Amino acid sequence: NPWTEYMAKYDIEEVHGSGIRVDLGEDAEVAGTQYRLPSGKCPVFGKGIIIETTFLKPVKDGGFAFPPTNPLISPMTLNGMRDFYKNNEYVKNLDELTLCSRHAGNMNPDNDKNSNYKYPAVYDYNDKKCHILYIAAQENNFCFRPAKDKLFENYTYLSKNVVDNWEEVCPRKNLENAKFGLWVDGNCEDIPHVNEFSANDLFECNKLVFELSASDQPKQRYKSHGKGYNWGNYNRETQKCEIFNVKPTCLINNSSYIATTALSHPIEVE
Amino acid sequence: CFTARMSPPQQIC
Repeated sequence: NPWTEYMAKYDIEEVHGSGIRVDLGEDAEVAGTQYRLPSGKCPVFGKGIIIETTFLKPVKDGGFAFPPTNPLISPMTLNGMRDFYKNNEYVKNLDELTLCSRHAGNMNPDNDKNSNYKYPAVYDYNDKKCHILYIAAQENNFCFRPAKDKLFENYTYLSKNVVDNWEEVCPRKNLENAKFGLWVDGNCEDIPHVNEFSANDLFECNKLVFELSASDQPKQRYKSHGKGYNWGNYNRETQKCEIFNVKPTCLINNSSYIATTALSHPIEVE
Repeated sequence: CFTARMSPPQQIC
């Protein structure tokens, strides 16, 4: 298969390895008590939390983010973070997403003993700010739910395990004029079975895929480990979001299609 | 209050 190396980033079960809609793929002990926490290795572009107050406010009059500190480590700009770690060569040059992830993982809630609990974070591309999330909960149907939304399009949900080479091994852009397929005997065949959801544009298709994707918590043993309906073939002409749950192994050239994933940005194409 | 894991370790409250 000539597509092997290229299609590696779309093996979400392998490269991400956790829930996407709701990421709770690991556990960590804080002062004698185990807690669930995000552990996906890829960044989730466009993911935010809808409260039914925005969730990026510091922790009903508060949100999910870290409370004010001295000095202020949350929220912290990209330049603020690079200046903060200017003596650390292993950190200061990290990309904005990994750096935000490592910055959040630098704060230990257990001030008595070193623990494994590392807070998730959201990087806002709009004002280049890293928000450390004090609340790792993602759905409770004080009710809230995870979603991709126009308001969240510049948000990026980051677990503690976001790899520093996500640009190389994780999805971001949607593939224009391309259709996910399965490589069989020297040819890229169509996904034999897909679940068709109607969608007005690419954004709504990406939104639908996210809603159906790998989740580590049932809506309304729980770990998905990356398994789920993570991919979608969007036919822009028929306005169909063709959603499936098996990894694609090749691409098909088709001008009517845009290949998207639950991890991918809801707008960007290449 | 939190504790920085990386050097220098310090307490941020």
